[PDB]
Amino acid sequence: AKEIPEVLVDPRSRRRYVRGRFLGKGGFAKCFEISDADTKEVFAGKIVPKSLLLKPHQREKMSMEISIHRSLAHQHVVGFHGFFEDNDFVFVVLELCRRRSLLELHKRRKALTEPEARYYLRQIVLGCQYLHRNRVIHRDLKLGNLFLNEDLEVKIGDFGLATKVEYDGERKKVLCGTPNYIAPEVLSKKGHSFEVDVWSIGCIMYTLLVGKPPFETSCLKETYLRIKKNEYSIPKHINPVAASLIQKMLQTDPTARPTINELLNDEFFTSGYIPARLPITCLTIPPRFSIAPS
Ligand SMILES: Nc1ncnc2c1ncn2[C@@H]1O[C@H](COP(=O)(O)OP(=O)(O)NP(=O)(O)O)[C@@H](O)[C@H]1O
Ligand SMILES: [Zn+2]
Repeated sequence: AKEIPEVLVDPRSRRRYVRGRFLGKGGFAKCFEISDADTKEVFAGKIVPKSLLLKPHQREKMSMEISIHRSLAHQHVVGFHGFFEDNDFVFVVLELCRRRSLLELHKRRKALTEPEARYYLRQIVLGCQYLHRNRVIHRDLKLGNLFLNEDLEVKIGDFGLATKVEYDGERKKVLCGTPNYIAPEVLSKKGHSFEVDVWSIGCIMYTLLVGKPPFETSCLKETYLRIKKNEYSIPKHINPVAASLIQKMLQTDPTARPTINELLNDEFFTSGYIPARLPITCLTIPPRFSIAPS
């Protein structure tokens, strides 16, 4: 393995990025804080070694991911600030999300308060609404792909399984990769579109409110069996408005699911308290949303 430069240089822009603290790893990419040596502005740098891009198919996926991600601009989508390469690495410059993802929140907090779930799910639906309006299916919406900035605002990231719908009614027959919250129409290879993202948000809603994923077993294939059969149950302590929206979203028939555009008009959002912001304490301590201090 070749060792990553301590300074990243974009020859076309002229900008220079000092490699700061290591943020984490996934598939091909190591992620670091990187600072523009001029402006001192700090970004997430995703660094992919070309030594793992030897096959054209893997190169085509990376270039498709960049093509999709670079064209997106929205408050609840990870900002794409640029990309460049040398002989050994592809460098992608992203909006730094300093508070990790909803996966690290989930591991610490398990089941969230209903208003927290409402707050996060609104932002996820808003981001995904932007994607679907722009004919992008994410196809891997999960807690680990839902990044949190310093103000605990949701940023949808990782367009590694994302695809452009090219014409009305196009059904994708190929999903090269394994999504976490995989839709039944993908498992049964019956062809799929935008509705797989609504299924995924259904699973995310269930996990945030319940404190565990809806179809979890010890075997991934036993899990796929349960998804096929629609074999989940909502605990009885879940409020029936929440329970009802989960049920609408987690239907086997993708035509029966609400579209991304129907979701925010649901009773779960309109008839419930949505906080305008969450304090940092919500990373570790359940909020009470008290009317005043004591
Ligand atoms: N904008 C960002 N801000 C902060 N950390 C980030 C950011 N983008 C990526 N990371 C971190 O780097 C990891 C890998 O990047 P990611 O975009 O998730 O691609 P991946 O390699 O496909 N991983 P995965 O999401 O697990 O499938 C993430 O899980 C985070 O730990
Ligand atoms: Zn493939």
